[PDB]
Amino acid sequence: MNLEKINELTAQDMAGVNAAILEQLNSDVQLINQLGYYIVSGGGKRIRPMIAVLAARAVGYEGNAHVTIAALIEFIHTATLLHDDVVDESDMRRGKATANAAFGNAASVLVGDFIYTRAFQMMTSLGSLKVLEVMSEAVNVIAEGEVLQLMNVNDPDITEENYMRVIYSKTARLFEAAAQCSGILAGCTPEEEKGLQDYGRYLGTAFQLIDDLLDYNADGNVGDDLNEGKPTLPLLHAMHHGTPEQAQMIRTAIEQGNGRHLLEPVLEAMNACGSLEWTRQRAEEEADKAIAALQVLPDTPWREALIGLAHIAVQ
Amino acid sequence: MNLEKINELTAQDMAGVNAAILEQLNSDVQLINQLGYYIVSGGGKRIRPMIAVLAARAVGYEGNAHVTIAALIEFIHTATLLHDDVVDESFGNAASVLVGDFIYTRAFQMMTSLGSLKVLEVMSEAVNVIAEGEVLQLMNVNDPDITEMRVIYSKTARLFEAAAQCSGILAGCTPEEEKGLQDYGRYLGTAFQLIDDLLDYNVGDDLNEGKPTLPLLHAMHHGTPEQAQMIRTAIEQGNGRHLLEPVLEAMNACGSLEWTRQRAEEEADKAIAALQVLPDTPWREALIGLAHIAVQR
Ligand SMILES: CCCCCCCCCCCCCCOc1cccc(O)c1C(=O)O
Repeated sequence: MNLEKINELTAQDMAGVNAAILEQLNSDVQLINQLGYYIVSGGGKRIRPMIAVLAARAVGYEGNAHVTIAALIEFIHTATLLHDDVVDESDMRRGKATANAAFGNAASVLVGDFIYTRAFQMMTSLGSLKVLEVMSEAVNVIAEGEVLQLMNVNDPDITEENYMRVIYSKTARLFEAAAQCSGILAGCTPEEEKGLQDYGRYLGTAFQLIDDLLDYNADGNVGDDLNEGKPTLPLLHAMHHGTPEQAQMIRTAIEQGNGRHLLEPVLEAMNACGSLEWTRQRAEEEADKAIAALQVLPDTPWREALIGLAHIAVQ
Repeated sequence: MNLEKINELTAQDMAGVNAAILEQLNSDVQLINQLGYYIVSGGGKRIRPMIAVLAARAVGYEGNAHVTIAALIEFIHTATLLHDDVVDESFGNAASVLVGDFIYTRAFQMMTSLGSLKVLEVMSEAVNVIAEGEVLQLMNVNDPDITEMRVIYSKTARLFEAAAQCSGILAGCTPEEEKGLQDYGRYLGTAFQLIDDLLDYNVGDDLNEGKPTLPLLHAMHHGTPEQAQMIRTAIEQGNGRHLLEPVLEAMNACGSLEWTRQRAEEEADKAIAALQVLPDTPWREALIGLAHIAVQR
């Protein structure tokens, strides 16, 4: 199932989601509504709400509480962007200016808090304490993960298995929760629930790995990870497999939290070791674990589209 | 029922509150840990959790989930101060944003662990209103206005209101009792913020930023024409830096501080009056005492 056909199957749910997002931008304070509109209409893929919508349909859900959770998921994600952009001091995202470049840091942080607290209101109104517990843990764990990276020294000598552990237990948890809570809301089976949960985790993992490799895929939002010496998978691979010169270069970049001027050198180092392809290969295995976790659910068009999203994510 | 007797009656409860704060705030990052220390060993009289703990007790609660409510309210407060410390071009922005995100999100985890949907409805609405209000205040430095009570309600009162109310709710209190606690928190919160506004002309940021607070507005409406003009243009300019002396002259000569404390006293009486719906206990006596203390600076 290609993107076009996934979009076609999902179109009416996704349009209910678009409506439900725009509905909740209803403050007296216009700055909230305009900054929120600014970011939500900017071309987002809305893959997290897409996964939620699909999962509920994949386990037979007939109502439209799933549109609601998809919308609030896109709100959580939106709030995490607005904060990421302020933290990472970014001026551009997706071709154009960021919320903080356009409106400033304070409004960015504060409209993000509004947006997060609204999603938590939307979630409460669905009346599942279980979903609230799962979702509110996933967000706190992501925020904890950000404070760790900030306040500490990146360990260049992290094991690969411990790197994946960070993704499984923290960075992908929104993807995990998007699928799982949708399942829980549809009264799904415990087997089905664990299936969607593992699919979300694995797809988000695959997605995180591809995003990281794509950050180095230049010549067409490229190079930011190496500029701040961020210890991602492809960069660490080149450090372990490159020449001790390349290694030591990539090492000082991670130790400084600064790899400015280093892009082309690291590209050549990566290209020699096959680091990008090897990351694309690690990602494929994640996509297959996601696809395999779904086999516990009925064979449906919605299941095909989830399987389709996983293949698409790993190009 | 003075401050020290209120502290001793609320002591065992506050020990649980303090432990829950340190429990939820031990991290592998030291900034977070030190924060917990500064909260529990903080300088102030922490009336927010004290109200949360007393509101429950005063409606028959014998459990210990009101300790979680107390803790999470103080988390909400703390995280909102952290996000206020974020600035634009002209403990950095990154750490204020992220540590405040960690704390706010943990507060939501703690709310939801109590297992009440009613509490979560109310607590999630109050925090949304607060966040909305911070953004209003932002729009207000960009376009000042000399109105009139809606800012302080969102900035301060709403969270006192939710703290009293949800504690009531969590003890399965009567709807009458819920309303009395809820109003008690709203009126005490309002009185608290009015007292705080008046104490700022005594560290002094409100005037530096040309913030239209109650004492400054009163002086603009009752002061001589020159004082009126001076104040109006500091508010609309967003800058009263160095004007303290002539503003204080204006406030003293037409009674702006005293009039503000009096209006705070009025709100505190209302808080007390909402509480007469509850049973007569030492817990209610202590709630009543907090309202008096809040409005004697
Ligand atoms: C009042 C409560 C407000 C709480 C706000 C909740 C959000 C937690 C705060 C941490 C934000 C971290 C962003 C997660 O990473 C991303 C996510 C998505 C896209 C991205 O590019 C990124 C990225 O790492 O660059």
